[PDB]
Amino acid sequence: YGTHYLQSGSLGGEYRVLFYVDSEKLKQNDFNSVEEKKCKSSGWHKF
Amino acid sequence: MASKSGFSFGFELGISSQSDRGKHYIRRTKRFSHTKSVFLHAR
Repeated sequence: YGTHYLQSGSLGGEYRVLFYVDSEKLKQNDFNSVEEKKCKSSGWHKF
Repeated sequence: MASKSGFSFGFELGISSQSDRGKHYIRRTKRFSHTKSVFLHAR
């Protein structure tokens, strides 16, 4: 039977809402390009 | 890579030589991973 009895009070209804949203987005692009050449020429006059 | 080496001389006599070298190398690599995960608990 518990510890107390109700001497007075109100009756009715309780309505509660908790609603939570958490979005994260990440996009990352890394690009690297390397171009190298050598050229050489030798000759005299015939070679 | 491209290399050329040739000799052409007159002397009577005449001698000529030519050597041709070509080389190409190519490499490509591609790798892809996609992971998609959904958890939905309702009670």
